Amino acid sequence: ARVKRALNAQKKRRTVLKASKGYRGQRSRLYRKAKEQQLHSLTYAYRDRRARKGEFRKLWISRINAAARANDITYNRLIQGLKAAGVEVDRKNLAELAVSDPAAFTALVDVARAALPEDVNAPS
Amino acid sequence: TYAIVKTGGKQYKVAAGDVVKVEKLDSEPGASVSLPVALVVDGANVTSKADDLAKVAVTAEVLEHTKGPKIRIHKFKNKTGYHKRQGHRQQLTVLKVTGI
Amino acid sequence: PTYTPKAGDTTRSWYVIDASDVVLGRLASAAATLLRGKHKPTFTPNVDGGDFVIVINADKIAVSGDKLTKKFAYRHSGYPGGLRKRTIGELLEKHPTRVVENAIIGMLPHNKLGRQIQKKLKVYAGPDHPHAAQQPIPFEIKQVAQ
Amino acid sequence: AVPKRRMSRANTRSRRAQWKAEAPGLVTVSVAGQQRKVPRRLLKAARLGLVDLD
RNA sequence: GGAGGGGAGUGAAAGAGUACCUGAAACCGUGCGCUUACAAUCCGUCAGAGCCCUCGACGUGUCGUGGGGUGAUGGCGUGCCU
RNA sequence: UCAAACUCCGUGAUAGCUGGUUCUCCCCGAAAUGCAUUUAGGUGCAGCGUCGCAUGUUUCUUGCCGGAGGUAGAGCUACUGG
RNA sequence: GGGGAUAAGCUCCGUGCGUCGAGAGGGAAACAGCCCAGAUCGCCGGCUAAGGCCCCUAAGCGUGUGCUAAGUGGAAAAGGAU
RNA sequence: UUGUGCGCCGAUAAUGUAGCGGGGCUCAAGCACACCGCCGAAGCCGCGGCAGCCAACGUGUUGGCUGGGUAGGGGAGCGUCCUGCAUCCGGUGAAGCCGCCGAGUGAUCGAGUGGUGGAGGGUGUGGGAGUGAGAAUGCAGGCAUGAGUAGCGAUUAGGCAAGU
Repeated sequence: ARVKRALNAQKKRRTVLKASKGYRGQRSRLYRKAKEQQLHSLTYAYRDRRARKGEFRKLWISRINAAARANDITYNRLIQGLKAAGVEVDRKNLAELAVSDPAAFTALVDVARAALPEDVNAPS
Repeated sequence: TYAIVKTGGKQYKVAAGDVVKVEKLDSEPGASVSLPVALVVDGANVTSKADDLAKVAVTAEVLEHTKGPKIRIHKFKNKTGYHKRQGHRQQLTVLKVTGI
Repeated sequence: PTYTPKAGDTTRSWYVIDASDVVLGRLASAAATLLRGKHKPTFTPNVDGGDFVIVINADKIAVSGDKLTKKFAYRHSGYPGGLRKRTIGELLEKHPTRVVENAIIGMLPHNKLGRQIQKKLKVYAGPDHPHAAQQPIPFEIKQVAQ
Repeated sequence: AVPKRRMSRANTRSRRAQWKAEAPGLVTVSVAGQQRKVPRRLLKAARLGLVDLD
C-alpha cells in the first residue's frame, strides 16, 4: 500500500512553526530555520533556568549589601553575625525586608552586631 | 503583622490572608496545616530568637492542588546528532494563610 | 516575587563632592558608585536609579607617583598616523574637567545604560557650581570599617 | 561582481521604499465655464485652449 | 473602447461564473495595536519598565493561585550537516 | 564532440573512492592498539563495547610475607674501552 | 627516552598518567586537551571547590608586622651597576 | 667584603595605546608572612516529580545505589496507509484545511470546541507495509535576492501639417 507523507510531516511542521511565533525574519516563516532556532532557544532556556537562581541571588546580595552599608556594616560581617545569632532568614527575604521594612532590617543589623565577636581578626 | 514561613526547603514572607504557591504537601484540599516560622515581624518589634520562633507557628488552609507551567527540554549538541526531548510539570499546592 | 521599581518609584538626590587633595581613582570610584545607584537598597541593574553628582575643584585633584608626566591619554582620529597622546599634566592644565570625566566614565558600564548614566555627572574646575538651585548634599568619601 | 548573500526583507523593503512617484501640484482653471484642475505649468496653455481636457 | 466589474437574476450554495470541488506552504499586499532615527544585534533566551486587549472580584479604578500581544533596558549567548 | 565519432543494447558496468540514509524515549557504552597482508586511507584475527547463558568475588584496593632483575645512583689495581 | 641542531604548535616510543575525542557547568579576558567539578527534571533555598572581594563585576578602598619608587607589579639572557 | 628580599640598565620594528582585560592603584587596589569573613558551579545538602538494577515484605508498596554520552548493542513506544473480525459516528454535515482552549515523560493527542468544506471516518484486537527527509553541487512545479537594476541588437536622421 502506497503511503503519502503529507499528514505526518505537516503535524510536526505545524507544531514547530507555532512554537516559533514572534521570531524575526526567516526564523518565523520557514520550517528549517525555525527548527534550528527552536534548538537554540530550548538550549538557551535550559541553561538560563539553571543560571536564574544565581542571578537572583546576586541581585539579593547586592540589595542586602547596600542596605547594610546604609546601616554602617559590611555584607560579610552582617552575614557572619546573622549566622552566629542563629537567625535563619535567607537572602531573598533579607532583601525583601531591606526594600520594604527598613526597621526590621535595622533590628536584624543590631542583633547581628550583638552576635559578632569583639575582635573579628582575632585567631579565635 | 507578618511572618516568614519555611516549607518545602524554601521560605516565604506571608501575613494573614495571603495566597502563596508552595511545593506539594500531602494534604487534601480544604484541610489545615501548621508550618514553622523563620521570623515574626509584628508592628515594630522583631522576633528572631530560635525558641520564640519554635513557640509560634503559622496555620494555613490548603486551597487546591495545581501544576506549574509546562517546561520543554530539548538537549542538543552539534556535529553529534544527539537530541533528547523531555517535558516536566511540577506539582504544587495553593495555600491561604489563616493567621499567625 | 522580588521587588521591581515602577514608573514613579525612582527618586534622585544631588551630591556635590570636593576634589581638593583627593586621589583620582578613589574619587572616581565613589562617583561611579553614586551614579550607578549601588548605594540604594532598591537598586536594580535594569533601571537608572542613580543620583546626580556634582564635582568641584577638579583642577585640585591629586595624582600620586610620576603619573602626572608619564601617563598618557590616547585618542585616534581614524586617519593614518592620527594617534594623539597627551600627558595628564597638560590635560589638567588645559581641560581640568576632562581628566575626572574620563576617570569616572571608565568605571561604569559601557552599555547604553552607561551612556544614559553619563548624563547625570557634572564636573567643574572652579570652586563653585551653577546648580545651587537644586541644593546639593555634600558627600564625604568614607569607609565602612569591618 | 555578484551578490555574496541574499538580501534580508528589512534591507530590501527599506531600499525599495525610495522608488516612488511624486504627486504633481494642481491649480484650478476656468475654461468654457466649468472649473477643473490643471498643473500650473500648463496654465497658459489651458487658458489659450491648447490642452485637451476630458 | 474592450478586458473586467457593480446591481438584477439561475442555483441548495456564485466562500460552485466555463481563469470554475476541496484551496495548504513559499511569495506579494491592505487595515489596526505595540515598538523603532546616540545606535556595533548567530537576531534568541532569562529578568523586565511602559502601552494595548481580555477573564473574575469588589466601585466609580484596583487587585488577582489570572491569561495574552508588543516590548525600552540589563545578564548570557561562536547557525545546521558531513 | 576525436590519443579512436554518435545511437541503442550487455547495463541498474565497476569503482578499497565521494556524497546521502527520514519518528521518539529508557539502559549500557567504546577505539584510534598488536600481528599479517601487492600492505599502509582497505581487510582478517586478537584487544576494548553490548545482549543472553553458565560460574560465583575468582576482579579490584590496602597491610604482611616469599621471589627474579642490573634501571636511577654509585664505582673501577672488580673487567672492557675512552 | 631516541632522531633532528636535546630548535620547533617537529617526529617516533614507554606510563592501572590525565583530559579532549564521546563532556555540559565555574575559573584562566576570549581560549577542545590547563585548574575545580561528571548535567535524571523543577525551585525567586543553603554550604562550598578552582578562582576572587576599589568600579566595570557578586563578595574586604579587611586587620597586624615589614619591603618596593621601579607603574616593579603588569615579558627575557650573558654581563654592568656608590 | 660575605649572603640574602626586593629593585636598576641589559630590553629592541614596522595599522592604533597594545607585554594589567579596561578604568585606574604606591593615601596599594603591589609583594612576603600570619589572622578573620564573605562571593563563588548543573559539585554536596533541603523540598517535590520520573526512571533502571537490586533487596524486603507483599499479591505492588517501601527502601538502598544508579540515571553526560559519539561509533555501537539491547528494550519499549508515537504517527500514516491498506486490510480480517467486533462495535460506534456521519447531508441534524465525514475527511481535508485554518484558529481558540487545553493535555502527555517523547515521538504527539483532544468521541473539546469555532470557521470553511461536502461524503466518507473513529475505536479495540490482530495481519501487511511503496510507513516518518534537512542536506545526496538530489528531481518536478511554484516563487523570492540581485532589481524595478543591466539591456531594449551597429557603424543613415529624422521633422512639420493633416487624417483615422
